[PDB]
Amino acid sequence: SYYHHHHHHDYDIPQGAMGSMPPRPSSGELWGIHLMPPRILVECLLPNGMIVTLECLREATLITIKHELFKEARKYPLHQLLQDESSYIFVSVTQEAEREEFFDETRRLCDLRLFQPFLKVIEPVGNREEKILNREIGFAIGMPVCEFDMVKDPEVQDFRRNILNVCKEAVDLRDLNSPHSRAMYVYPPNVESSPELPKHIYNKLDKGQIIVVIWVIVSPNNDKQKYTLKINHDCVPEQVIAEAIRKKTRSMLLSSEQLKLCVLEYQGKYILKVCGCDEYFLEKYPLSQYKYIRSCIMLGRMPNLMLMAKESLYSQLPMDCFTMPSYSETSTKSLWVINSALRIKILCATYVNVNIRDIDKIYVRTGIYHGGEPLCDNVNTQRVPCSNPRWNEWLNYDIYIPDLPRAARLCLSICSVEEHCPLAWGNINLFDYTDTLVSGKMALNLWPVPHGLEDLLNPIGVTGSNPNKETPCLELEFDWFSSVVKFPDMSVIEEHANWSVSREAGFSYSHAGLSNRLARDNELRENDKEQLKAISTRDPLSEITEQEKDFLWSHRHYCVTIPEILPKLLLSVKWNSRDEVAQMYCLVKDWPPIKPEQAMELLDCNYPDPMVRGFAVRCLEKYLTDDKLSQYLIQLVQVLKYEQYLDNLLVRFLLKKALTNQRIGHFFFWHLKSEMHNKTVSQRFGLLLESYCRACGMYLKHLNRQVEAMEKLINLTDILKQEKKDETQKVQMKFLVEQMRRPDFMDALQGFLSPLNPAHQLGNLRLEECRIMSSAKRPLWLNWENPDIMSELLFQNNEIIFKNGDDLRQDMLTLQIIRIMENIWQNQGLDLRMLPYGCLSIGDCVGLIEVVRNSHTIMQIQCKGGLKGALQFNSHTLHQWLKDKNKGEIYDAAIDLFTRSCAGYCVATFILGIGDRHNSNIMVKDDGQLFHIDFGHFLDHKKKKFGYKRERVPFVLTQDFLIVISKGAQECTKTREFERFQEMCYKAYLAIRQHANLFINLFSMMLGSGMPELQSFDDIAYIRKTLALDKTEQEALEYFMKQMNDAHHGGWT
Amino acid sequence: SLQDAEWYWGREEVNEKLRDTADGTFLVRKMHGDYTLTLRKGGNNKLIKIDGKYSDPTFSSVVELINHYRNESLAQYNPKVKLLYPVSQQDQVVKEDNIEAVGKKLHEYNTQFQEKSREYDRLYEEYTRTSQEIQMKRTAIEAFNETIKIFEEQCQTQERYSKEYIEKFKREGNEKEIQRIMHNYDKLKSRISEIIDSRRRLEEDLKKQAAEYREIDKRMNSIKPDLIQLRKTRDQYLMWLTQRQKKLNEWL
Ligand SMILES: O=C1CCCc2cc(O)ccc21
Ligand SMILES: O=C(O)c1ccccc1O
Ligand SMILES: [Cl-]
Ligand SMILES: [Cl-]
Repeated sequence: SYYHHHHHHDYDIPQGAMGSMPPRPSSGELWGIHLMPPRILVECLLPNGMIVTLECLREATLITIKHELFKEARKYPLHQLLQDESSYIFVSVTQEAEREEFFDETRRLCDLRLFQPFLKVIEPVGNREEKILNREIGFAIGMPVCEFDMVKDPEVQDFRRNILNVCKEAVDLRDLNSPHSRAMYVYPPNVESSPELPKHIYNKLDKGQIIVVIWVIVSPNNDKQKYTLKINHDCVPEQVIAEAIRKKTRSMLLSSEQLKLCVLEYQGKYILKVCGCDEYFLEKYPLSQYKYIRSCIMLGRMPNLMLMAKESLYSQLPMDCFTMPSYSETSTKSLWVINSALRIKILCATYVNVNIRDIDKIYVRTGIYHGGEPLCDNVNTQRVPCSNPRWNEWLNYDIYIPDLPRAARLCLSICSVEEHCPLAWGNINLFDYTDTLVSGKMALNLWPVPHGLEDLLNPIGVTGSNPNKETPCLELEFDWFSSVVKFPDMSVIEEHANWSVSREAGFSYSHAGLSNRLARDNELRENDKEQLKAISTRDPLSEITEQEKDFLWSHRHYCVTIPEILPKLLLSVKWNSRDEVAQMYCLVKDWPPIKPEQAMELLDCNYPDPMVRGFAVRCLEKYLTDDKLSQYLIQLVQVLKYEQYLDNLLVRFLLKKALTNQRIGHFFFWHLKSEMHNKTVSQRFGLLLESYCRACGMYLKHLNRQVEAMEKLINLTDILKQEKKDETQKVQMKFLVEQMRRPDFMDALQGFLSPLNPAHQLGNLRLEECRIMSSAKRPLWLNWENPDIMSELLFQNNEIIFKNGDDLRQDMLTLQIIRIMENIWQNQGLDLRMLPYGCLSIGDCVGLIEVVRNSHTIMQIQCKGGLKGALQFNSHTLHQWLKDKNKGEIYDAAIDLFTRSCAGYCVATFILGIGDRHNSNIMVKDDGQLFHIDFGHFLDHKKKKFGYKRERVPFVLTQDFLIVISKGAQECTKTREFERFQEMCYKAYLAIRQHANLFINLFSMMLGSGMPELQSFDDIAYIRKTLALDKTEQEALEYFMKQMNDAHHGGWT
Repeated sequence: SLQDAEWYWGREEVNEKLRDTADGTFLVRKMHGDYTLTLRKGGNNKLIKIDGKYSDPTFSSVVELINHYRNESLAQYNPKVKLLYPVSQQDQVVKEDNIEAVGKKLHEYNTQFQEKSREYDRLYEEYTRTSQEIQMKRTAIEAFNETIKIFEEQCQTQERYSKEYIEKFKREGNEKEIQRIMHNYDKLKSRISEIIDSRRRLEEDLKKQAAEYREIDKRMNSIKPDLIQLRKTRDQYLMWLTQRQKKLNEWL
């Protein structure tokens, strides 16, 4: 009666059930087993050809093992053929299949990454022991440096040798005014971009002043002394150091004059630390301009600096000591001479996996591209379908060879048959890195079609062949012109432009399709000089019409007056007309530099030209501050994917900044390292990381420790998630602690820097506070002693969540976006307090999240304040819980914080379209600030099923919130408290709308990463509707209200 | 008729109607101008803008202008294809004028679609794990081979030193010396035998893996074209209805 007695016959019940923890796999300490047995047998191969097998402990150093081996070898024959043990080193084959020599004999058996448990004894070849700490490099990298040396490809070899230009330059800037500049690299000043202060910050200062606390130590290394100043906000560290020394050294035994003289001898012996972490104030910015100060002002805190001896600082900086590595056709025939069309011979795909029943026939689709296509897309015939497919036909492309632009690319795809459907795909650069038009035969191993792409061809996809051999390899052949065809010099292109210009000046009275040429003269029409800036203001995703394109192209020379139009102009050039392109090259040559946030568009997939991308990098070189770079560093690392060649300007820009500023370097390493599993970028990012690692100085050794820590945690959780699943928390937690107590973990997980922030040191592990959270992903809650001198002044304990299992990079981006929305709001005076807690992907679905102390999910609020019997939870309990925390005048401020944070997180969320909010993913801190966690999919990715103009409200303010927002009324909809709130939401909504270009562009730049939520520009197009960019701002306000009203049902007009 | 027009709809939802149609397909649509002819050409959408007349050259209406260019190419107006495919969903939806039963069909197809999208997602993970598992198998094979070399070298290494230490002193020790030297050697060589057997056993596993890998791609490719048509039909059924935006969500 329930199911009409209809049987499901296939259904049989002997990871939907327990639906969590998807990404795998990763092998640990020995091949095929995660953690080696505590006691283990290792064959030691001796130089006398004997195998003696020691039983060793898992945790034992090679010093211990050698020492025992050479005791135990005595008992075997041919002992008199051995030297003293000191004349030997251990070698073995590792899991990366390389024979590593083990130089550092303090290393433990579990930490060597052996393939099989065995150790060959040898006298050390390669007499530069020093040099073969390339092992250090390929640890940090996660692939051995020897794997690059045997790459044939000259581009790679050329990258490696030529990139050192950049390293050697950066290392020079460091040892320039040493030791100060070394300190400046290592400890660069953590500083807001603007010295100007928002209105609302200034007004916490009583007429621009701050009480501060400078601290000092005298003898031995114990007692400390405050010196509680009240300086001007905009006074530099040197001035602040004076006043600490003044007050420290005022006396009844010193005259006024005598004091001034004891100040000057002391004043520049010292520099300012931040108590509790390794941050420092080493250059003349206003105190207010350092981030720590400005935080302290907002949080209502008295800053706690420390007076530090420069020599006790310059003590701690070791020398960086850079070393150059071991790796140090007669003018051809110009592309413009070649008198033919392009034709490409498709030959034969080999490895095509298709059901001959299911699929009728298969062919090779093709196209020439430049982001968009410079000719009609063509296929070939549907020949030898499915069973062993082979077409030996020249495809014929209607474009002359000289009209191929520098950044031209072939994009192809094997398809199935309107039954049209892609199997594989792959793209090739028609020009190589040496500017050489491609000729002869090519093997191209193809990529599988990803999730979001239903399209036939995929040209945004990475240029180059798949490294995975066993995949559809479609080989092919390019025309030959008895010569290595090459792309013209700039000199040659300049002339052709200067000519093409003059030639336009004699074209005559009438031209139908004025379109591409002015016919205006030096005087343009005022209605049009208004229509151009009108175009310029529009966002990148408001596509341009052919009228508008031709129009922009005609007035290209006036477009120099309005530099910001450039992105639009460039997309109106016909890249299949070298006449037009050559002219554009001469504009871009001295086009006025533009704001980095506008220039960053020009390094997305829609601007593949080298000259354009150059200009962009030149913009960044001028304007983009070391502050603003490290914000957008994610998008800039991503955007490398769209560079045609290994060696380019963008790479050389970043690599240099990374070696110039150790704080950038830190995140640069991790962001590249993060994506090293992904074979689209493995080689490229590997090569780059090798450069950085080779040139970055001591930090390599620091990174190596952070890297060793993460690997241990990766292993530990991999066991908890496999074979310790279906065990009680009790049993798991017992396993966890047992393991963390072993000396190798104690070694590896204790003295290092948080990758979330290398300013924080991580000291000893407090295992009593380390635990596995209740999630099925088995995340670790880890806790470390802050081993600063002034732990107490900042935080005695540092705790961060390690989570093997989830792809942290969607979160990472939304949190970055929030970071930016906050900044935009605040720096244009209006205070909405977002809390972009720290996130960082360090792997393939492996990462770190910042713990925010003293905060709870609403659900805990309600579980705590919930009366027995369990009938219903009370709406007021949030409010009651919050009242219970903030009592007196403190209350009034806590509701302002709640209200200010709740409006920001309403607008941000609605705009971004993050996952529906509810009690287990919204959090409230004791001081009354609200913030979201676990955002899910960010651009409305559950609209990929159904969807269609849903324009959802993910943060729907239930009663709970509304009560709190209007102090404690009933019928909260009708208070000034809530009127004020609404007007925050409207001012916040419009503020983001005026910067909408940026947000589009940040998303545009992230298309690179294989995030399923960002497969193509239409994904990003949600953010248009939600911001209502096609409408007027007054309509947009009303739109936003309309949206906010219907999700709430009354309140908003 | 100028409201109906067999294609006049009146940005984003244009592109998602122009998604995956052929080279020629078109339709017609903020103080910029009036209507916009969004014509698709080889994976990229071309937008053409529009006293009575509807750039320089006498066409009295919006329907006047598009019938002319359905016959003819657009090169003569602006240098760089025709309006061949006026694509715009009553043809095959079981012609159902039953407003409710078209809504039920939407759910059936949308449950099939969403079923199918998981099958496609599951398999894509198996594929990608299996790539990783395969290349980890391949690297191990090299590791084995390199391991073996070191032992093959080792059994060779002793033959030089051991058979220098048999002949120099044959009487001294003799079958006390050379027995316990031969024991070691016979450990060393059958150990090599075990290793080589271990490698072999991985290669046979690698082929069975590479076979399974082939089978996953095969079935991905057989799921894919159904996932498009099942999707495309759902969007035509869902378009026919909207010819009740909030009523849809429960079926969907
Ligand atoms: O653990 C060490 C090793 C010596 C250098 C050092 C400097 C610090 O500031 C803190 C810790 C440490
Ligand atoms: O697909 C498009 O609409 C498009 C067309 C030309 C250039 C870039 C694009 O994204
Ligand atoms: Cl970060
Ligand atoms: Cl948190």
